[PDB]
Formats: sequence, C-alpha cells, structure tokens
Amino acid sequence: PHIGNYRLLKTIGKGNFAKVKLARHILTGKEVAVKIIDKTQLNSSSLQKLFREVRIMKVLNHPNIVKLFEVIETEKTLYLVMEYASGGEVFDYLVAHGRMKEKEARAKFRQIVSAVQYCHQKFIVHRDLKAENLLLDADMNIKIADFGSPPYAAPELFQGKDGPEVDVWSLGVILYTLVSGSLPFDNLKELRERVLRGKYRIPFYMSTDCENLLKKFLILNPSKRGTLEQIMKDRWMNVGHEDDELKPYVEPLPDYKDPRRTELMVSMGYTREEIQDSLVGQRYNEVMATYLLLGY
Ligand SMILES: C[C@@H](c1ccc(F)cc1)N1C(=O)C(C)(C)c2cnc(Nc3cccnc3)nc21
Repeated sequence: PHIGNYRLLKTIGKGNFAKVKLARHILTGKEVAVKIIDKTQLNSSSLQKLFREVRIMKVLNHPNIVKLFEVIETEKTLYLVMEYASGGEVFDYLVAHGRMKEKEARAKFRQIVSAVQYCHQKFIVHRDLKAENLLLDADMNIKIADFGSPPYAAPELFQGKDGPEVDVWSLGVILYTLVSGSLPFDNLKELRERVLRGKYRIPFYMSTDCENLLKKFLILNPSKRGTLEQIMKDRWMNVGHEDDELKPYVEPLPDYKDPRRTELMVSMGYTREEIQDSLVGQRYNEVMATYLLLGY
C-alpha cells in the first residue's frame, strides 16, 4: 500500500489486468484514484487505445472531465493518478433515485455537453459515451471518466460509415437516459432497426421543451445533425440560466507560477526551475502532480 508518492487505501474497482485503487498523495494529504494497468497482459490493440487515453487526458482541463495528475511508468506496469469522484456512478444513481427531474438533469447535462464540446474544440471525439462512463463528484457534478455500449451508437455507425457528429447522437441517448431512466432504443437487428427508424418512446412526463432538444441530437442523417455549439443555445439548455447562456468552454489561462504552492514545493526540495519546466513541458511527473494537487 505504497506506490511512489501515494499510500494505497481501498480498491474502488477491479477487472481485466487493470485495477483502480483509492489512494492518498502523501506530500499533500489529497485523495486520488490510481488506475493500475498491467501492460504484460494487454493485447496489440488495447495498448494503442491506452496510450491514446494517456495522450488525451494530458491535454484536457475541464471541471467536468476527470483530471490526470501523474503518470508513473514501469516496464510492465502503468500507474495513472486521477481525481477521485466521491459521488459514484450516475448509473447507480439512476437505479436508486429512479430517474432525474428535467431541472436536475439540466444541471448535469449542461456540464456533459460543455465537456464533450471542449474535447471537440481540440478535435478530440470520445466515439463511445455511456451512462456507465459518467461519474459524480462530492457536490453531485458530472465527471467524465475515461476513453479506455451499442444503444449509444449512431445510425451510420451501423450503416457502415467517425467524427464529432457521432458524439452528438450519443448525447441525445444520454439526455433521454437521464430524464426517463431508460434507453431510447432496444439481440441485434431489433436494436439495429429501432435505432435506424429513429422513433423512440416519448415518456408521458416529458416536456415539449425537452423533446425538441432530443430532436436536435437524435437525427438519422449524420450530415444534418446540429453542432454542439448550435445545440448549446437551445431553450431547454438555458431554463433558469437566462443571463448565463451555455457557451463553448472557457478554458482558464495557465498559472504555472502560483507563489503559495511554489514556496511549499521549494520547501519540499523541489527547484523553482524544475517546477516551471515540468508544467511548461506538461510532463505529469511527481513535480507536476504535487503542484496540481496543492491547488485544492
Ligand atoms: C473505478 C473507476 C470507474 C469509472 C467509471 C465508472 F462508471 C465506474 C468506475 N474509476 C476510474 O477509472 C477513475 C477515473 C480512476 C475513477 C475516479 N473516481 C471514481 N469514483 C468512484 C466510482 C464508483 C464508485 N465510487 C467512486 N472511479 C474511477
């Protein structure tokens, strides 16, 4: 229970060679979730997908996407240190709470759309968004997990045809999933047909407002599906947010020279130059991890 700068606590998840353990950054006392991946047992394609994830995770900085703090690499094992989302799975919440009232769903959906679009600003497409890919933090805010399933697929994804247009369909599914508690389309062929028809069951409690937005997402033609920037201006998206309309994610400017954190770090034996080089170089080393975590 001591992998590098971290002290391992519980095991919030296990699986196929990859296992997530709740840990604590010893220098800052902060809580993190360490994704421990055994590369010896990983196949040809999954390693390519893993390295894609690590490369993406490094560029993103959205309050609704799980932050990466450190990358601890060994020959056989890879350790990815990410922010731990205390709330749990949105899936278990939809299971327990029953479903979400449009007001609650709106708050969480604004974040989902903002986060996904932010990836799109950077020409990054998730290609597979699911309600069991969505996490909740302490204050019940969405935290999109990782890039590491079929009812969430687009029509042309069956028709044999990969860009941002795909993520727009999946968000329609996600929105429906949140407000109703169920999947809009349901063996194969039965799912293939119902998704291709486009016709989904509209629940009795749904508003005209919410159904219009679903229509903006769930469009059969991939070429006729709206962008996330034009969908952000939708009425349902801004109900109780009249002055604060949803706009493409801000992205804060870099504060690589915080005096509070740098004095504490220089005290720890870190050189002022290595603190700067690690952040400018975006190395995600023990220096970078210590700095990002100190800012909490
Ligand atoms: C364990 C795993 C995860 C991710 C998405 C899920 F939908 C379920 C589990 N997982 C991860 O890989 C990473 C991003 C490191 C992560 C961070 N935080 C949490 N929190 C959590 C999940 C479930 C119950 N209580 C807490 N799970 C994480």
